Amino acid sequence: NLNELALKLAGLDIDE
Amino acid sequence: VQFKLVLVGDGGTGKTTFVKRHLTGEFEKKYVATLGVEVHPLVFHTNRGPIKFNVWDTAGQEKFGGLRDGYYIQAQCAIIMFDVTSRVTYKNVPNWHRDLVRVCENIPIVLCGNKVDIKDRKVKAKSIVFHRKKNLQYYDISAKSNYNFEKPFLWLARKLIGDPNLEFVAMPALAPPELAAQYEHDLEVAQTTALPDEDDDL
Amino acid sequence: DLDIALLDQVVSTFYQGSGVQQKQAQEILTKFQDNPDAWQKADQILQFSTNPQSKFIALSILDKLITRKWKLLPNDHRIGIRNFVVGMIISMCQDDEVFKTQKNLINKSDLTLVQILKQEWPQNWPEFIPELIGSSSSSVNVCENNMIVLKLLSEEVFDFSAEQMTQAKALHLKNSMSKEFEQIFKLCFQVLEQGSSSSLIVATLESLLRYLHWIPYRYIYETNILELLSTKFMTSPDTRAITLKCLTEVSNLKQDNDLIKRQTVLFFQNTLQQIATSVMPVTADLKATYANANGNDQSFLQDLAMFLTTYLARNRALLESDESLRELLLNAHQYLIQLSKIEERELFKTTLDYWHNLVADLFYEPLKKHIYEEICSQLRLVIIENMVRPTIQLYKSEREVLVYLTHLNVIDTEEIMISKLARQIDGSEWSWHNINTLSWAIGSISGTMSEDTEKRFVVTVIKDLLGLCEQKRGKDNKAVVASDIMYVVGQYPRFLKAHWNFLRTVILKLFEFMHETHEGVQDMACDTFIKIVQKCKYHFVIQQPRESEPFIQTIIRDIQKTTADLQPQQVHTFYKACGIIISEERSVAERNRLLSDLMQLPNMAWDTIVEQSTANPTLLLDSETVKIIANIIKTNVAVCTSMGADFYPQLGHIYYNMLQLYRAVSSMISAQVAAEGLIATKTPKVRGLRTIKKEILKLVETYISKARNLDDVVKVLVEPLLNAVLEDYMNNVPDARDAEVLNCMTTVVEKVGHMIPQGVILILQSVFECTLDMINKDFTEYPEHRVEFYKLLKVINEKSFAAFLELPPAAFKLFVDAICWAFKHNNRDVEVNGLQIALDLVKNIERMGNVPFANEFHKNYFFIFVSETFFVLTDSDHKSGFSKQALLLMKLISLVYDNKISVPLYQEAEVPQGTSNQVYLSQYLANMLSNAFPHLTSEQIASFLSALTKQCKDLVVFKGTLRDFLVQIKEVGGDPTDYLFA
Amino acid sequence: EDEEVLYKVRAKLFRFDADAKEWKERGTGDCKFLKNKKTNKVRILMRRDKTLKICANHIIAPEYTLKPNVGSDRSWVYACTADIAEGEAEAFTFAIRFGSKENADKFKEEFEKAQEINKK
Ligand SMILES: Nc1nc2c(ncn2[C@@H]2O[C@H](COP(=O)(O)OP(=O)(O)NP(=O)(O)O)[C@@H](O)[C@H]2O)c(=O)[nH]1
Ligand SMILES: [Mg+2]
Repeated sequence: NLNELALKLAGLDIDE
Repeated sequence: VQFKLVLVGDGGTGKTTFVKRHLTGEFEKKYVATLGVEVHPLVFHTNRGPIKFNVWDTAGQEKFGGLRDGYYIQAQCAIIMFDVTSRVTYKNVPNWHRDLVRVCENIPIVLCGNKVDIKDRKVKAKSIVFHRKKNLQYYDISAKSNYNFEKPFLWLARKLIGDPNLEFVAMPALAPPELAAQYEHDLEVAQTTALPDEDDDL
Repeated sequence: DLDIALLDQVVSTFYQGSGVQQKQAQEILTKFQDNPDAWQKADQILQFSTNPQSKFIALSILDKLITRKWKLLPNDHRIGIRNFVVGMIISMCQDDEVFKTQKNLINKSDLTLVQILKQEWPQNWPEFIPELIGSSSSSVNVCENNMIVLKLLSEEVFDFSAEQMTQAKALHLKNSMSKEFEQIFKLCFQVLEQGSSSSLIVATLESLLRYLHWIPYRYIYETNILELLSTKFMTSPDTRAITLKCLTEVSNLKQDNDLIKRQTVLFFQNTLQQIATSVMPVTADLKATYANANGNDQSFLQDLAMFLTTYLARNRALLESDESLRELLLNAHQYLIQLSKIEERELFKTTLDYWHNLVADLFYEPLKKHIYEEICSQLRLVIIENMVRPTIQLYKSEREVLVYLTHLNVIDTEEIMISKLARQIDGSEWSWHNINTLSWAIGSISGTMSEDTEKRFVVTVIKDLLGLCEQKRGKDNKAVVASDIMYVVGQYPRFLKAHWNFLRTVILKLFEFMHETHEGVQDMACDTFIKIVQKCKYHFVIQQPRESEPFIQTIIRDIQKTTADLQPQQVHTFYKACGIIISEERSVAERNRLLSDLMQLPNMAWDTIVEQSTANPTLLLDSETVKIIANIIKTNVAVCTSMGADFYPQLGHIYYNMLQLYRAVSSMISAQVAAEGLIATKTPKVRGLRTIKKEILKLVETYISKARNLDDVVKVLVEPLLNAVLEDYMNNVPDARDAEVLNCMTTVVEKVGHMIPQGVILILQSVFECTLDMINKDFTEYPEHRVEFYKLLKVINEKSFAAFLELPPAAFKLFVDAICWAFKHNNRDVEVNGLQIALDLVKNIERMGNVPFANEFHKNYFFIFVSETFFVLTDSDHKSGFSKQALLLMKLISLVYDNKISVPLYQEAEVPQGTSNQVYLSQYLANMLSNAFPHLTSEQIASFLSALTKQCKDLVVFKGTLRDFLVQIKEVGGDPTDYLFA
Repeated sequence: EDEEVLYKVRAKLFRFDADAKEWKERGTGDCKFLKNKKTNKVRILMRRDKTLKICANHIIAPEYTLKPNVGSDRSWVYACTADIAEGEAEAFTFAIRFGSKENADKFKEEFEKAQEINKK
């Protein structure tokens, strides 16, 4: 299990 | 500052079409077999000044061969052309190279596989190896999509001038200037004629 | 006669002139060259003229006379020209001014002498080689030029003979040189050891390079010539380039003796020591040397790469056992490493082919990989830094090598990539280009680590890649990193399959990136989505633990807002992706309803439009309504593409109305052709209508090509389709007929053609005669109908040959004319389909047996096929299809020499009764070749046909006899005994 | 660079060969509307990709009229009287095509907006 990584990528954004 | 360039290859490979693309920007769809040789002046603008190529577009078909190897005398660079959709045109490349390096025996030569725009490619990339031992520079080109269409000349330009960092640059633009009814005749005939290749992306 | 001084101005206006003046001098210099008797005036030009270009042109006129009309000359012309040339060459070798400034003329003179030797030597010139060697001691200039004579002779006899001369003639010359070589090699070895003229030494080496292409091996290993090439001649840059090519050819020569092995180790040892002391050391940065392009540095570096790889790929094992040779082995490989960092793509492909050869051997052969640990460690970085975007062929080679290197040592590959990633984060090597290539490398080795190491490695790379995006400012910067993350996660499916919660997050992120207006991101989001779906289809179709429904149902239900801001082509990819998932569901009723839910939006839009368009319609003149229809059909094509036979329920929902829409669109195209002419076919409005028809046909072709229930295809699909498309094709003007109609009928016939004989008959009746008339006036107009026409005739002749037997005799005659018409095309696809149809047709007639139709076919069309095949074989304009022409001709000839044609092929009225088909065939062929090639003698045609018929069951020999005939018809006087070669 | 870029668009330019009734390609590249900062006149300058050779160099005269082609929703045709791309200002009848109907429309507005400025 690695929900630590999934929540980082869920935060991936391109704008700002 | 002008250099003579012989362009050789089998009939139908695209020698004549490739040169017309550089002189007028036109793409000719019709195959009119070159008879003997057609000499054209081609000029490029680089950061080291202008360079001029005396392009000797030679004849692929044998019935129209003309002088043949007589056209190669005093050439300073060359392009060998073949057809990536025609195995027989690549098989004949060592024949063209053999005639060429018997007259000009240490000039920079480029080998070009034309018509990579066509899907059904018959001469695969991994099969093209003839240029390795003969010290030829190779380029996949297409005169129809303009893929790599400037590379053969830029490479020859860098060898003959002697600077590996030569580059093509922008001409300066002169400011443009600022009983006619035959213009509105030939205009409407232009509207009646459909533009070619309406499916292309641009 | 000739105003020679006028000539020397014509030729000078041609070479040194310009404009129309050069163009006119061009067309008259050709007229002088191709005058059939201009060779008689080569007597004067060669001796009187002051212009070397005129002497070159005149030697050209001689060469055509020598190669094609030599044996037709009266004997004393043959010796007047010979003695001349010999005298002119001798004359130009004593004048030290002509010998150093007119090289083009002397080489062209030596070539002309070699053309004479091919015709006359040694049967009419047995003294040539002993005489040539006496002359070598008289002058250094003559010794050098005789090396040019011998180099050109070996070239024409061993390297360019197979195409240009008959097998008997070439074998005779090869045997002649082989018997006389001990004499030539003695002179060549003397010049190489006694020096000292460089121009003489290079001319000798350039001819030795040609000999190595065959001379026995004992001349190289059992003399002192290897130590000469590997030491004395590597030191001077004049002889270095050609010496390197000779040692390259030696590494490929014709090996059990333990001493040949030490000589093979010896010359390699000497060569690389000379490279170390006289050219550059092993640590020199060859990337900068190649980039500076000084002198012949680029050519030398290219030849060093060719020499090293050639020798190492063959004799690597000679250096891996002995420990005195270990430094030699790895030094050679360290040169390759340095050569591999040169930015020149064609050279990089040369070394990468060897590295593949190396790392494959280390991955399979035991006790080898420990030798090259430091070589492989460097090779790892070289390839990671030159990773290309996935030429497509170069990437597969870069991936193959890198994957092998990861197996050889997982731990080093892992740290180089993590170290290279850290140097991206600190910013020292940060670049858009550098972060992309690193991602492509990290993605290429996927699936080679163990599953649990790959687990820890992926999370490390993905974690640090995410901080890179947090730290960058600006969309151009964040978009590059975001794309590389999605590329990496898409490249590691085996990790996604085992961690559903992470997979669920990525997909929801791709859906997020689909509303992004930035350039390429939506294309990246869709490409990665369908790429992940193909490899993880199963995890969307089952109910993943701790969720309520298969994730496909979640994707489907908000598909409209997910795809709300994509382009139509991107929407079609999305639907194709969902079709991949739905096919994983093997419960029929559950799969058929996922299909219904997915197609809901296009099914709704389809229904209104059929409605509000049937009843109207004119609505289909709307630019916007046509676009809505085309994209509805295209969406069906996308889903049918990935579902295949499972698409049938959706096809039936729209089939009959689609065929009706096909009919309606066919009317309006015909209407606007009538209202505005042929130019209407080019207008945007009509082109939008033809797109609907082409897309409807594509959907039907896509299904049938993948259908499994073939009874349904015949029962419900074929007959409404044929009524909708065939008559509309037949009764339209040629400039409105869609060539895709032919392609659709080809797919139908190929899969179910054996089950629809009456359907095949109606396909021929509606498209055969009217399409044949479109393409039988030239080889240019309608290239699309041309190709599809012969694809259709090919499969019909394969699957429902009975359809050609129900053709009226006038129509069957048109079928044969169309097959021969295809022979004469230069277009590659048409020509090979043409020869195939002919070959498949004679076998179709053969298996009918002794029946009136088969007999009449041979009476009417056998000789037509024999002569049409002979025409394309012997006209030099169809040489791409020589193999299929020869085979078709052989089947035709063997048919007669096996008595499979029961009827006599002649009319009783033209030859004594009881004459066998074999005898009349040799007479028809003898007469045909005499009228077509009148310069052939009667004995030539008789011996060629004698050999050709007795060899009609041996293809390789048969082809050789046809090739021998193609050479002799290019000259006058060929020996008829050349066809006894086999 | 003594000018300012009013508008930039990717396009492919054709010239009509009268004595043939065929269209001929003349260049593919970035088409720019250049207004000179000294004289406020706007012109057409279009360079071909990679070789960077000019294939269009003329003043957006307010006399010129944009008319569509029979088989293209994304093209305009107009007669030109003074074009100096190859040297020597000669009259050509030009066609220009863009990647979409959106760009060909946006070109038609900026071509008219430049035509006004050109006469003040
Ligand atoms: N699809 C495609 N066709 C090309 C390309 N280049 C040339 N052709 C086509 O190939 C055909 C041959 O044209 P051409 O330039 O005369 O070839 P050539 O080698 O000069 N013939 P020859 O040696 O007899 O004078 C033309 O119809 C041309 O449209 C290409 O890059 N792509
Ligand atoms: Mg040509």
